[PDB]
Amino acid sequence: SHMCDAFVGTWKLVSSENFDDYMKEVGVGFATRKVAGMAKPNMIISVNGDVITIKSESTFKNTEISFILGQEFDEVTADDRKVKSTITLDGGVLVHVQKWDGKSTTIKRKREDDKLVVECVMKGVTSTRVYERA
Ligand SMILES: O=C(O)C1=C(C(=O)Nc2sc3c(c2-c2nc(C4CC4)no2)CCCC3)CCOC1
Repeated sequence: SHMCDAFVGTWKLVSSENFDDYMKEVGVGFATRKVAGMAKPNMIISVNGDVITIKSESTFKNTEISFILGQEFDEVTADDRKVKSTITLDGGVLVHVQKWDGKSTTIKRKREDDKLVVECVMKGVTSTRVYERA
């Protein structure tokens, strides 16, 4: 009955490219990058009314955000940055912008064939992470 229906469900990580470089660009330190790079998270996406919830579950750490499209919220990220986030839908793509200390990074999620493709961009550096249904 809505746009976001194509995203809903439980997803598992199947491939990752350039994720160590993207994390260096964001400022993540060595030990966190090593543990993050080894993670094989599940991503669980659900909708209730106007509220969308995205859960990332892994061996080390579970994180979860709930939000309304276009309404800014405060978020603590898995590497413990405190950021201001806004998530919108742009032409069928979920676009998550995070701002902290004069910096910005964007995470886009798109459905492509049977995959949910996550593209993370900071300055010049892009990491692509591909998920399939669990
Ligand atoms: O869900 C995804 O595929 C995305 C990300 C992701 O899985 N990150 C994980 S899983 C995870 C950890 C981290 C982590 N990210 C960071 C910085 C880069 C943001 N520091 O630690 C650390 C603890 C163990 C499990 C991040 C980028 O956006 C999409």
